[PDB]
Amino acid sequence: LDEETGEAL
Amino acid sequence: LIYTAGGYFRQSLSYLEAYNPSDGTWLRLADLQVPRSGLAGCVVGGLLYAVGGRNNSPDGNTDSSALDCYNPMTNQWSPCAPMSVPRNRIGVGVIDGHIYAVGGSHGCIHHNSVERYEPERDEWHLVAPMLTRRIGVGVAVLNRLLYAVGGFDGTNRLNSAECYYPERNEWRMITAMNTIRSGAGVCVLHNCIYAAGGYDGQDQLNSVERYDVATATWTFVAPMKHRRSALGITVHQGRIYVLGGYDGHTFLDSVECYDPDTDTWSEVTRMTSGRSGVGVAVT
Repeated sequence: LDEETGEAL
Repeated sequence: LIYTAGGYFRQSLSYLEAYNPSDGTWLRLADLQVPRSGLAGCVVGGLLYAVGGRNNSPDGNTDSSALDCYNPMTNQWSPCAPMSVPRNRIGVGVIDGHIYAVGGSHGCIHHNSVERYEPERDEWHLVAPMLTRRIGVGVAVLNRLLYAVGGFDGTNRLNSAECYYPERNEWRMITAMNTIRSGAGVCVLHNCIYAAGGYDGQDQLNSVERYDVATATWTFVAPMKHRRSALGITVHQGRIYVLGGYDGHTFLDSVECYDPDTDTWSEVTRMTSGRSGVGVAVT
């Protein structure tokens, strides 16, 4: 996960 | 009303919802054409625009160069011409009815490039690049000047801000914020650039600061009650609303409202479901 937006990488 | 478009929860969304801050109601409207998170919203001539972002899905992760227009009296999306490049986690500003598309990523590429959209002519055209590569950049318009604030260049998260002068087509660095902020919420209230929340590479932030052009100084105000980055933000009736975002563990549905006269935040509703990376605007 992107630490900033939460989206799956 | 406060419109929220796209966003992300388990995947990029097509949601379009409107919040009415006096009756606390939420209204569901026409789904986005393509799902989108990491986009930005602006209102030009009443209409609502969705710019950049990406479609993060179980079958892809396509950065978007699309621009799409929602008409609040026809409840219809219609495509507009795309940008020169895909812009995930983009920032937008509106100066004199023109849309400025700022920064964002395509794959590994973090853009410094900027382009302008002409709603009366349905054309995009590049303008001068930023000094800094910025994704998750917050954009604001103050005295018909364009400010790119914070963000992420691919390596460092940024507290710097730079100013675009439209009649000179150049960018000048200005005084940096006190706090490093990527994916903050940035808007204009009273006559200060506000920077709310964001991520600094370690923690989501609940602090808020504001920039005064005349003194060229950033000063902190009351912190939000909930740390958040990748939030939507807009000012409705001289008050600040922040919508959703990610707190490092949760996708927030919290909506906080800042009153500048008491320097107080307070939670005024919940979104229908928590999400991050929406585009927000008012009409």
